[PDB]
Amino acid sequence: TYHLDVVSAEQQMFSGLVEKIQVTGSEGELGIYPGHAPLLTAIKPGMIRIVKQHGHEEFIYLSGGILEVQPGNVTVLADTAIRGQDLDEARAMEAKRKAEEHISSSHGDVDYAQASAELAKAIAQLRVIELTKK
Amino acid sequence: KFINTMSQVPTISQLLPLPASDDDDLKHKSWDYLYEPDPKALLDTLLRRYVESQVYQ
Amino acid sequence: NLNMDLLYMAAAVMMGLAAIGAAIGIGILGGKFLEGAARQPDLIPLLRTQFFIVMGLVDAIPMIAVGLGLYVMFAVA
Repeated sequence: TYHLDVVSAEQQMFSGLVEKIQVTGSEGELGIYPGHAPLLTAIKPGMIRIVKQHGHEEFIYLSGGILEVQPGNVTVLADTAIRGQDLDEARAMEAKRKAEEHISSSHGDVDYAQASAELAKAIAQLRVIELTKK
Repeated sequence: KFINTMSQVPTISQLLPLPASDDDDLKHKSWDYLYEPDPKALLDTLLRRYVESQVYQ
Repeated sequence: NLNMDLLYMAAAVMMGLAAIGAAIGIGILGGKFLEGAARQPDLIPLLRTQFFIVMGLVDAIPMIAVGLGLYVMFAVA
């Protein structure tokens, strides 16, 4: 099949051959296939499903970044990414507590422009923490 | 540049314009290419990350 | 007599509707074909192969219409 490379300014999150992947996007989620149509796009707060050889998935949090599909070997660049068991349900629930406070504590437009991103971070974590259980 | 624990080499290299005289990836070719809408912004921010990465490294 | 005057009209309406249907259908389908090449040319032959595969079913019914238009115009007269 094909090779996937996942990196962030802090660490290399993954590197190796993979069977298929489902990845977040700017408008909506997208599934990549071997030899897929080459594309590049920014990604909204979410995660990526890494289904490797023999069908074993792992779940990587992608709080923000860009994905590249020009070659057969694909590439994910992450402004912030967290490995699926360094995070936990308690951490996403703390993010939920934070975001639900800031929604009540943001009252203008600029501060809501920040609280909405805080909420998006919390929601993407609350999503990946559930996907992690598979 | 740190080529050895006890030897290092001084280097100069160009960032802009992003050199197209690098080896051409003639192997990867396609029958369809899709750019996500507002390609200018995505490409501009992507190149800003490129220059950020090169300078910081 | 009146028979031939109405039968040429019947064949005319049948073949006209067939022409509109077939022409616009292949116009849309070939429009997507030509779009694919503008994205990149290396599956022009393979998209052209699927193009004929689909264009056959496009032309399925309008040529029944054309066959019966020709029959009415030349055999019932």
